[PDB]
Amino acid sequence: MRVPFSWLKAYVPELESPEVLEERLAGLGFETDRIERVFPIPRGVVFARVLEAHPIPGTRLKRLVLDAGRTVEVVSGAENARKGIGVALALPGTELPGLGQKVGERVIQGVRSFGMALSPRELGVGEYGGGLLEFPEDALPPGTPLSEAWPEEVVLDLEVTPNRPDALGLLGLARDLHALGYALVEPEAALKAEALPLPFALKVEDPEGAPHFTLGYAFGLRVAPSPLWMQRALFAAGMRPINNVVDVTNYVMLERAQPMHAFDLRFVGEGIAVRRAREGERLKTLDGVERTLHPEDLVIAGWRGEESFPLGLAGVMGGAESEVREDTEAIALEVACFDPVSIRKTARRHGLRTEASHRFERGVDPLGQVPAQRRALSLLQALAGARVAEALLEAGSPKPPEAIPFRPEYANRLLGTSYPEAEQIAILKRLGCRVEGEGPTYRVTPPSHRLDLRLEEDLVEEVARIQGYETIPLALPAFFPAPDNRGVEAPYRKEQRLREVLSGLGFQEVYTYSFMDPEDARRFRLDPPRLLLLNPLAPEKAALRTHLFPGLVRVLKENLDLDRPERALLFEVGRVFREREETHLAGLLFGEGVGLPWAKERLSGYFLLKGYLEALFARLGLAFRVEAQAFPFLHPGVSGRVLVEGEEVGFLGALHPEIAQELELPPVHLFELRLPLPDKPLAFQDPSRHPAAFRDLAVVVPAPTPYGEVEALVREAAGPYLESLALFDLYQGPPLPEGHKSLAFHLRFRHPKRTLRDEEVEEAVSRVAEALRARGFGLRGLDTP
Amino acid sequence: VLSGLGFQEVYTYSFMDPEDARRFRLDPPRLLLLNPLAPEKAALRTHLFPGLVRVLKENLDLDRPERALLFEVGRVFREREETHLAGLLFGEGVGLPWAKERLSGYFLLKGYLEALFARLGLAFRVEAQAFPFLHPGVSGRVLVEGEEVGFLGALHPEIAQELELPPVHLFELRLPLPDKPLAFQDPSRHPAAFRDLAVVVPAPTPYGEVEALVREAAGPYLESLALFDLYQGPPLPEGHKSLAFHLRFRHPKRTLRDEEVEEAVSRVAEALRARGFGLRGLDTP
Amino acid sequence: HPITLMERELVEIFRALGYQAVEGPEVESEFFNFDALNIPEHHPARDMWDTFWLTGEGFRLEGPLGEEVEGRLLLRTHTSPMQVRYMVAHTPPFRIVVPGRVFRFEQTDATHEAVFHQLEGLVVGEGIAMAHLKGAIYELAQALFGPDSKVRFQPVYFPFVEPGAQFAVWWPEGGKWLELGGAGMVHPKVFQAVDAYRER
Amino acid sequence: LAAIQNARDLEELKALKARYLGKKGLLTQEMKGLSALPLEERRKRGQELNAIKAALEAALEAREKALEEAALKEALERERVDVSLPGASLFSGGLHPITLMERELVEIFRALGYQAVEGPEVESEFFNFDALNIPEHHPARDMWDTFWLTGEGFRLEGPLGEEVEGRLLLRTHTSPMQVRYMVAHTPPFRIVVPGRVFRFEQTDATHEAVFHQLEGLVVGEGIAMAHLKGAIYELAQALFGPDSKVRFQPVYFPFVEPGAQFAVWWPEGGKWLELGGAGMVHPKVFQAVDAYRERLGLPPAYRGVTGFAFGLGVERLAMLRYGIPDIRYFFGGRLKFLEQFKGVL
RNA sequence: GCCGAGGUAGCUCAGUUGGUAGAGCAUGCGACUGAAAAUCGCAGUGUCCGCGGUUCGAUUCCGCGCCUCGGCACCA
Repeated sequence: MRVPFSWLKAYVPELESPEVLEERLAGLGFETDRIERVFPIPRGVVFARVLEAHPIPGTRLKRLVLDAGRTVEVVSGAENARKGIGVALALPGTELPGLGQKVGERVIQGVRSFGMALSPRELGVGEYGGGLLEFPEDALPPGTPLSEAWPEEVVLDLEVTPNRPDALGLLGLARDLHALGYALVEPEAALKAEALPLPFALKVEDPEGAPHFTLGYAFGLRVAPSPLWMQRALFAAGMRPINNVVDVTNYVMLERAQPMHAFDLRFVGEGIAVRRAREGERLKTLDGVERTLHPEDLVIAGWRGEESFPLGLAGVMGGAESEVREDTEAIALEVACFDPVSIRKTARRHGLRTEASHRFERGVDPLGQVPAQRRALSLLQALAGARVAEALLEAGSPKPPEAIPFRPEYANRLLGTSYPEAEQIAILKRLGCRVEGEGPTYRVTPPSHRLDLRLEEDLVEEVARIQGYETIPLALPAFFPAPDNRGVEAPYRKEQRLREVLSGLGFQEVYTYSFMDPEDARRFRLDPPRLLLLNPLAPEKAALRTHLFPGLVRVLKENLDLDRPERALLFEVGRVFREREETHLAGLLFGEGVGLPWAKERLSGYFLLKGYLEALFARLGLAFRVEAQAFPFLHPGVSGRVLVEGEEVGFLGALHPEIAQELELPPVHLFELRLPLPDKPLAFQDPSRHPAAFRDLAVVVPAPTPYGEVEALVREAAGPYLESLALFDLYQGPPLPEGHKSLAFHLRFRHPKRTLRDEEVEEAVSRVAEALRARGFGLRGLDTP
Repeated sequence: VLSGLGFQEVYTYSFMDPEDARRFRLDPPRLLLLNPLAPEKAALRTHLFPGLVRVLKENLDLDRPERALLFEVGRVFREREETHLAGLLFGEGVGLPWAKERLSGYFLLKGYLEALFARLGLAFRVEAQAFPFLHPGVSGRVLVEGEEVGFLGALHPEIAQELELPPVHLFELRLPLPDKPLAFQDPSRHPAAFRDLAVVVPAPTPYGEVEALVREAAGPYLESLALFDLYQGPPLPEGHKSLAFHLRFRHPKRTLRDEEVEEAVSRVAEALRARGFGLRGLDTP
Repeated sequence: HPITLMERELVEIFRALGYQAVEGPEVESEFFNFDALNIPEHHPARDMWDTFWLTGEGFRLEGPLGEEVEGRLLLRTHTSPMQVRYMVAHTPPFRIVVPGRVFRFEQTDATHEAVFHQLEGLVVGEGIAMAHLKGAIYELAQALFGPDSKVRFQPVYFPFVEPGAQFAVWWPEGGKWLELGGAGMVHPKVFQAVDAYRER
Repeated sequence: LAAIQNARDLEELKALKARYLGKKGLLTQEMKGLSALPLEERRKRGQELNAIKAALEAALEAREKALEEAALKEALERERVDVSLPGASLFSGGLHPITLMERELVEIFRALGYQAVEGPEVESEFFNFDALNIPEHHPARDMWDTFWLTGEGFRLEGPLGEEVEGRLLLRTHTSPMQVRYMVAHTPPFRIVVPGRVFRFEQTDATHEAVFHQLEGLVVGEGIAMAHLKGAIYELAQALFGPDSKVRFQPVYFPFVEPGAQFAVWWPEGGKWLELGGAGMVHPKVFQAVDAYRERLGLPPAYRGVTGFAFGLGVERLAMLRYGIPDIRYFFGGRLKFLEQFKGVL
């Protein structure tokens, strides 16, 4: 909020130490944002009475004649500049705050200005620099300093939460302190009203927008500026004073969450209608605008026989021209409970942020309008003289709060505590509750202002708040989890274990946003984004990622742009959205790669990253093949899709040079699988003890043929006793019959029992030789050399 | 980490045969058993490598593997009782299978070491110092974050022949090694000065020497510093070796007014002259 | 990456306390996200989080027991949506922690951000009391800032919890009272929604 | 290779064609009229200007663009690689099954609030059997077969770094460390101590020289047998899933009273696996810890404390779970055998 | 909704008297080069938010929207 200390001590005196308070509150739940000392009134600012105001010829200035207890002039330019009021004179030679400069005796247009009368900002009590301060001319003995009656102030910025709409007025707060042990001094503004008919009616049209309405009548108004203590207050809160009548409207708004408007009866007509604004209706909203209305808006209007006209936009602004001023002599005081959303939308539509709307959008004591009337009229009767009418116009019957169960021990079984019953009754019974119970279940009815108190549980945090969250002991639970919950961590750990291995392996983890710019779909030649944002952070952070590589490369580029690294082997594992939502693993290679630093030769490129893949896969207990299959984004000649334990989970390849050039960067190699990959359980094969048959050979096969082809054939023709099988030499050219490639294979046989009688490796080799012939694959010891 | 890195974990007994002390040329066993399981399982291990190699041998004897990069971390007893980390390299090593060329030997295992160390947040230097068991020409002791925790080298060919097996490379540190806490250096946004050079230095000299000199003469604004080319022979004045260095300067605020990289380079040039280390743009070409 | 260390560390701290870690969908659905957690619309509670509201055809939002969901699409403001997705699928008691990426409509700077990571969690079962959360949130302070660390509890407002509070942790050598998170005893209406759905 | 660097230097000829032209062209309108060009407006300010200028763009953007289509095509002929082919021969790596089996059991329990400390392999009679209520000439000493040690030099630092008086040996069980913990620290705590253990035994398929155990205890005020029953169960659940049972039968152990042997139902295994032996710690084990603590001027801590401890050989589970034949294998450090556990999470 | 500023390359950015629309840097090619750095000698990529126009280049101006900012008060 914005809490003036002295003011709060008005309702709860014996408070002392604003810091001890700030502490008290944050313990109750309110986070004080800042504390501020305000009102450093210079010694040189005294209180003068304006005697006369004469114009200084053909110019805008006015030559006021004052008396700081010794009649003196000062020439002002301000509009409010007139005889009859009290002003704040900054004697010549007075050092001012907001002014920065010092005042002195100065000559203005022919007159000798003896100091100068100050505006609020000038003095420094609020940002209003367009007008002198205005005090009742009888205020303080003409000439006494102002500091005497403007004691400095401590104001604290609270942070009131949405559930606490009673905490938007000093008395809501006060009431909470009272629960802790403080004495509540609720001001009794007992007025003197004479019974006579109020000259206006009140007809409510939409009762579910203004459930509870009230019109009060005070006439005989002597509108003047409001007394110092009241100006000190309004400013002290972060408001500006206008006239005793409107100030009493703000004062009580601040005192108890009740927004109220006083309307000059002049502009009322026959009575106040409260309805939904009819299409084509425009009002000149108080701050000076012509807000063209919408039929969803709720309006406080007046009518003259036929036509119905707008006087203020209900529960938000108003003012228009019906606003209270100098020549006011009677007013209709508005004090109603509006429906939060009928306001909350209307105010979020027109672009309004009023102290009064803010109050209504949260919610107000749906039974506090009547008491609010009295405060305001009694206040108004004192301050403005007004004779008030004992007779309000109450329209809308409100319903008293509902009573909650509350079993004291439930409260305890929940908190782990052991607060005695009695003690916890008092907590509520002195938070202002109706506790009508014999026990053990009590049945409590909350005061009208506590909307936040619906359930029994709302009640428990009430007992554990006054008591203190610092009285709930520490304890730990012991328990046998339910069977089905047992193991849910497993999918997770397997994914976390993958980042670990991907790491010790040799990949630097990167994290990229999940936002994709629609744009990339074309640059990276991929299928169009599935989801788009309704409120993107930027046109480029518009849709979400269908792949991780766009960002991985993007990210890479930005690194060349900044760090000119020589190589990089990153990896990422974020969420990818398209059709469904999946976890993906991707990473790119780049630069020189492995090898020797003082040796001109590196080892890198595709087979590097391809090797890092098999390295990884093996250490995963999984099977890994890359079969060829050009993908849109990859390079046509180096593109294949990753095949883990039988299945296709992703791709591995280079980049399409179109894009490489398109993105200013050089060759990159990458992959993107989808998780989770499978898990193959431990197949414990016991190995044999007897040696193995180390035989060997080579195959010719047609140039544009694949390795995984020859190899799959070799392996299943080799039979069961084959063990290893590794390509150890490749050949392109002659002595080969032009257009073939000799693939050399280290074979290896072993029997899991006796050894191998050799002629057996032979007949084995026979089938391999056979299936090569049965395919068009010649040999070394048989078909080409 | 030793695992995802690329090392296959092995577990060996903690019994040592007294015998090895001579074969492996190491200090005599500290504890002996009163009731050994066998004369060969008589005393306990002062080192892990005896067993690691032993174990390796038994694998050639049985599986004829082509390479192996194992590692072990058992308890070692001598004077006190410690945890040790050891592992040996062997065979052809990394490279391409259908390419006649591999990449292996000492620098392989030496690289796997720095790979490891970096991913550990620790500093790693191998300085030379022949150890009894290692090979005289390829033997140095491991220096982690300032300190000497172990060795890294080859095997003394006496033993290689003594044990029927070929060349092996190994190391044995002592645990725990240190832990250096996160020193978060914020990097600059302004580019870096990419300058470059080469030094002649006398043949039987070390890399870590030239490099330590270069680095502390480079001042505070040096960033990287990498050897990228070594040279043995002419156009060099016979018996020298040209070590090429990719330098790199960067200011953690404004950029570098160039003449500043120059005066910086001046001190590096200076300390080379002040040591007997000639250049390229100044002392030999 | 440091979020991984930081996340895993916090995942360990709690697992070590008997907690399991499940992970939820990033792309949520109004009902599951704020709604099921007692946050109906036109509620100044909706104003405490800034939602990226989503739009697109194709995406199939499988809920808890693989069944598809009726609701308005979005990017999860907090990881709580998964607190309920757990409760429909499984039976009590359990102690779980749900880590994940979260998304706010906010103005990126040195202290604020677009994307972020949270770890939330609950422990539901018969007899759990506030004392228990005080117990846990403490154990987290101990294992994170060592044996001279304190925890502080102050009430605060959250739609899904009653009572509610904000924990602050004393950072011994940090000298300051760090903020950290917000927790509370789960709200009765969150149990009704889970059961209402279960019955569906 | 061929059409790329040729024309990229050749288009740079055009970049140098824009400025060898750019000067003569900029050396007309700018040099004949800096201040006096808006006086020589029509003809001159339109001919050598507007006209020639558009050349400095069309030829720039054409040698800059009509080069990418022909050069980027030269790379489409080059990397026409065989996608499938053994890639770089990086080393795989991988763990040993005792590590998986150990770590798994270390997790199961840590997840239950337990901490893991590790003790010395070379122990000292007092700490090993003795402090655990196993005095000499006790048929309890006959339940374990000790490798008794001998050698000069070795300094056996005990708990709080102080050196120990006792006879040297190789720890039969990991319990020696159960006491080394209790002298150094104060209760309560829940800890598990894994490590290598050594027996004087006849190596075969089911028995062995060296082995690994994991034991542990939980001591504190109010701990009861019900608690060990609680834990040993949670271990059965997390190891063999939700249809697993535990069985407790009394047995004799010097360090515990009461004592028992747990057996765990292995649902799909159909048999009742054995596993370990545990029990509520013995009163005399608390006396020894306190007696020792006082020797070290360390106030006594286990006066009003209760406490259970359990112990189970890793080595067994590692064979039941990862289905292995004989115990010798692990220590027979064989490659093709070990290589089957490189893929386990 | 508001009152005034910035958005210049492969980074960082002053920015006007427009004449070399850059300067620090950094980038490429031909001699020196076993091979790179200094020197040499040579020229450059740069949508200056995105688009409407103006001079010769469109960043000195003037339009609408963009991205980043200082003041209007309540938000996991």
